[PDB]
Amino acid sequence: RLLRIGNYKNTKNRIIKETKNEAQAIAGDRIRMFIRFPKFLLEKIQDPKQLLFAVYGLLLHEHKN
RNA sequence: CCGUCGCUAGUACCGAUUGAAUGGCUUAGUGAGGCCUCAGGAUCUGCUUAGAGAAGGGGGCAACUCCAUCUCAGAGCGGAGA
Repeated sequence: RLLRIGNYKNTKNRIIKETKNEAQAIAGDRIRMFIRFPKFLLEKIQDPKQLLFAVYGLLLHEHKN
């Protein structure tokens, strides 16, 4: 039940090419982002000028083992 | 003996093109600017010469006449000159 990618380097570079193809809003922009976020994790929403709160984007199937 | 088969990406290429950008020549045309020159004369100014007003002096002495000093405008001859 594992994700079997054949060659890491070439598929990695190709998916980076796909990501650069699919860059919907470029670096240097300001975004009102709506992220899917459950109710119970609102208890850790801190003062954003008081706690650092960074947002990092992911790629295709970096979630699969 | 590593020579075909089709795929996987990496390495040199053509130039037939388009889109700009740079430079070298070359044809023709346009051609800013200062300088010299033909002019032009906003303006100022110098002398004279008149006309008209004021102050003084000398004289028929009654107005009036003569001479010196300014002011306002003309006419010439000049110079400078945007």
